[PDB]
Amino acid sequence: SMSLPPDFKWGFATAAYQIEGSVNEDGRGPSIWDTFCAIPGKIADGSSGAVACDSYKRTKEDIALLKELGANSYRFSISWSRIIPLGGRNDPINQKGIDHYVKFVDDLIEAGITPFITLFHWDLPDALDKRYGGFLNKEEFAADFENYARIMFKAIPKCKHWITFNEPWCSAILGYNTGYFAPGHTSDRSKSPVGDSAREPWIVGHNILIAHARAVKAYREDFKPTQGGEIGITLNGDATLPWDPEDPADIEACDRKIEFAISWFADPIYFGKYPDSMRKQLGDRLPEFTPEEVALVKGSNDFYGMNHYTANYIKHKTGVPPEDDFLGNLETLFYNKYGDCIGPETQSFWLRPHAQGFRDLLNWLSKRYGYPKIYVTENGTSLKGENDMPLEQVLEDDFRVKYFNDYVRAMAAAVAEDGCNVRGYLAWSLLDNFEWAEGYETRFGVTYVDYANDQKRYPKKSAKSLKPLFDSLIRKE
Repeated sequence: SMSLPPDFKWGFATAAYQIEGSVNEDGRGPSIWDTFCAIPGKIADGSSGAVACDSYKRTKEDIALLKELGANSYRFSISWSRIIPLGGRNDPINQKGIDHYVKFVDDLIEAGITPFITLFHWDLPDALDKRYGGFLNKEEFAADFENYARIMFKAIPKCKHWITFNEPWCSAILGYNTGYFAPGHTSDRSKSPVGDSAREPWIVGHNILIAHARAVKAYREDFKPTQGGEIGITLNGDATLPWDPEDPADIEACDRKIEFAISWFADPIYFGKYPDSMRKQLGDRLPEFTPEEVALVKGSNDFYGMNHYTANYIKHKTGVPPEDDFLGNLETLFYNKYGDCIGPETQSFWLRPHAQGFRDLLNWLSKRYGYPKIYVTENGTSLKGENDMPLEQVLEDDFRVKYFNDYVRAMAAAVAEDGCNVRGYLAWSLLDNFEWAEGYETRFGVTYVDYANDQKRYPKKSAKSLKPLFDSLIRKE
């Protein structure tokens, strides 16, 4: 049973650092990612966001493409350091940067496309990291984030869909536990002169919730009454299946894994507390909200922004878990007790298709959080060996066509058959782009970008497939 409501928003998502290029043009300051790509060995292919898809100088083209593929919606991010090159509330503002994005949103609207704007998609202005360690200073980061947020709300009142943060799990665990993503912190001194993998990620997690919540209060109080619209956070998280279906403890751990990865952020936002399972394992390394903070964070999503990619078999561990643990004392696996698989490999080691899991987690999230309105702000796939393929093979991306087919249909059952209130779907990504620590080798685009020929765009077969797919599912009235 599969049918979406008539106002259903769909289209594509990107992020600024990953597509824009023009890293130094029009007054942009460096971000923590510009610094990180400079350190040898951090980016698999020694590359950086320099140039990327040159999208900063190609708005006209990228908009014509969206319209050509039939998208009615488009999610993208604002580079903070184009608006305030040093980032802070007392630093000079870069009006060129504001103007760029205001014009882009007008062009988008002129083309019939609904903008979804992400305020923070990992490109923290470097200066704030150097000054007070960024997310690590709660009151400093919250003030600077709130300042930045308000400038944007004032300048783009036409946007009615705002996301504060993209995937804080990534910023916290990958930034401050493993050091895989900027600013590269971890306890491992062969990788970073600074960091405490056991304590920093939870502090970062905490303070981002605070900054998020300030930004939302600010939106709801000084902008919504006159400009309308909505604001929420975007959480990622993959689905879970028990590694041994007969084992009650694996079955428990399927819930626990989700709690550590998602509810970490979502419980504070719906319930004003962290999940009990996290409190138990982590103790005093998990900060505590003040009453003033509980009231700030709790109720701070107008909608549930959701990113989703894959699933894993979950196998409980016994004992006391290491200080460094963030999973919740369990393993993730792609193969279960009886040799069943999640799915075939992609170009990303962590990513395997499992549409059923998308549906399971939509249900899980809807039950736990009272059937909130959900926007799926990222879903899509890489495809193994895609960077090595001949153009004509790349464009026949049947594997990706199939990912979208199965994942979108599984979502539509989630709505029509299970009653989850999904109101939009944004495919990651419009363009092949800079995939962070893995560089340009990993391609997520529905559009091939020929980096060696002046970033030329070639819609793959996946890109054209979405319109008819959604034509088959969106009700007319």
